[PDB]
Amino acid sequence: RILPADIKREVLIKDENAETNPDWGFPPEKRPIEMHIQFGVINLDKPPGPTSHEVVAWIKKILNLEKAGHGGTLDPKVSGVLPVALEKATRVVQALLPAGKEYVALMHLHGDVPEDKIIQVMKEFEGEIIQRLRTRKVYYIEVLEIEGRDVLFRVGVEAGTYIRSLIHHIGLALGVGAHMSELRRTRSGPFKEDETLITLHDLVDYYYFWKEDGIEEYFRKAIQPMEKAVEHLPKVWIKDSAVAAVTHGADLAVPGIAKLHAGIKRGDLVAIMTLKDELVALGKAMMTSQEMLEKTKGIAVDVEKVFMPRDWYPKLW
Amino acid sequence: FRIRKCPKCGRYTLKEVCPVCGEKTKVAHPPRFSPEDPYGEYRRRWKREVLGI
Amino acid sequence: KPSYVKFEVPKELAEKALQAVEIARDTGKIRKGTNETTKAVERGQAKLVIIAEDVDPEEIVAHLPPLCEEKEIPYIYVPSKKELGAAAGIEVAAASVAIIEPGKARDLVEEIAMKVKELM
RNA sequence: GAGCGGCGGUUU
RNA sequence: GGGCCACGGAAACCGCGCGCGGUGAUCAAUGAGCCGCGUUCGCUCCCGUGGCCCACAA
Ligand SMILES: [Zn+2]
Repeated sequence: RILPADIKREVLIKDENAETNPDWGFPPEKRPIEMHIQFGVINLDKPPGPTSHEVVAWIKKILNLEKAGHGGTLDPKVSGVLPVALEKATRVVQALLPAGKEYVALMHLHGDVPEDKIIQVMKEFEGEIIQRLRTRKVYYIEVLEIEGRDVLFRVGVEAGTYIRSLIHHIGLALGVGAHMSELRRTRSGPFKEDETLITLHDLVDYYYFWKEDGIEEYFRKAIQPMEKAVEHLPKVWIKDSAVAAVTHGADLAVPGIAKLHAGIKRGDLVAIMTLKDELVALGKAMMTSQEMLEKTKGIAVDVEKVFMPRDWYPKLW
Repeated sequence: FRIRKCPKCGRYTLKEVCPVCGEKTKVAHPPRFSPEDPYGEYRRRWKREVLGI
Repeated sequence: KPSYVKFEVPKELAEKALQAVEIARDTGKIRKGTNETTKAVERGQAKLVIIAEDVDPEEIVAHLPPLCEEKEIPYIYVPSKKELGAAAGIEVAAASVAIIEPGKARDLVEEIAMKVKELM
């Protein structure tokens, strides 16, 4: 049940004395509802029927948004986890598109096969598979239940793996053939089936409860802080005196770091966080965790995407 | 639709009673929604009562 | 039991429900399925609305009880959507049914609107 | 303009 | 010069799918079939225009 996103990370401390000034910035739950939307992500449970693109156009018209973008496009008949990044948080999907996914799938065999052979043949698909020509990882498959020709199973895969096509190859390897009759995405990156997973009915009702009834509590729980879209990434946390500089397009130099995750290698996509855990920017490491820790000078992260507004923190340079 | 789930356990199953926990299961897929939402007004009348607003 | 199920209904009262639907079908005029049922209420044509208690997802019929009340149309719950479907003259199930024109069920229906009346 | 996680075809 | 932010890098028809309205079915009423109307998100590069900064964190 393990995806590469699940790896636990260790926090290496670089500047023990760093503290944050509670007067600057807006940590997630200090955000007024309007600001929460501007930097919000919805963990939407997509219904079977409409395309991913239509669903988002609905959300935009009904919530009066200018902009919104989903991650991994689910097919029309497929339900489940569809991250919807809103307004100024739109560009964080680029952090999810590449993340692992998980599905519960219903496979219909075209001929009779013993239960044991199904389970045994399916376990052989863990590891690499081919399709399109391209290669792609299956991290795990588990067979929940078999009912004659109906096989219900969970599968964890890398971004861009077609389950439909996986199921077809399972059908060929059994001889009798098979098609996918039902599909549901249960996870995408840090988005999972928890209490944040919200249907469209709930989404739109909470919205109205807020707009028309003055109750803010449900709509506010319906939207997640954009920081959520970044839980799976390695992070470096920076001092207050580097934050406005970073938001102004400065590269992040070693002397700006308070804390970082262990195991960062050159080239890695990193999230840059304030000590309040607000998201500042996405960048690409120019140093390993050990270098950033030992050194006192140099560029540590190449700042590529900046999300935090330039006025949350003072120009401390 | 055939895929179901335990509201207690989160087990996915084809059965009506969870095999881990024994609770009645529910259809995994979300209800269909339409941008017209003709009965929204009445669904919200019901949902407030449930929630307590 | 489901949250759209707004009150407890006796076994023989829910049996009469199927009866009125049984009769009305062939002596009178009904509508089967939540979409026709909902049309009939909005159009003010339904004399009685019957809702099944095992509807999953709840959203399928949950707008029904509050819609009736707006149109002051009586509604009752029956145990099963399979049984309610068979009564309506189809093999498949029915989340809900509207009895448009009663017939041999005139008294039965009139009776039911009275019993349920007290449960509100 | 070239890609990622295609809605498909024809006209300037 | 360099980084970062914004805008831009097509338009009208047809079709599938889906949705809504209407009709409502010899195991799809949690909606067949048919008729009419609606309907498809963004991201990454790179190039152009414009805005903000040039900040090793003090
Ligand atoms: Zn369990």
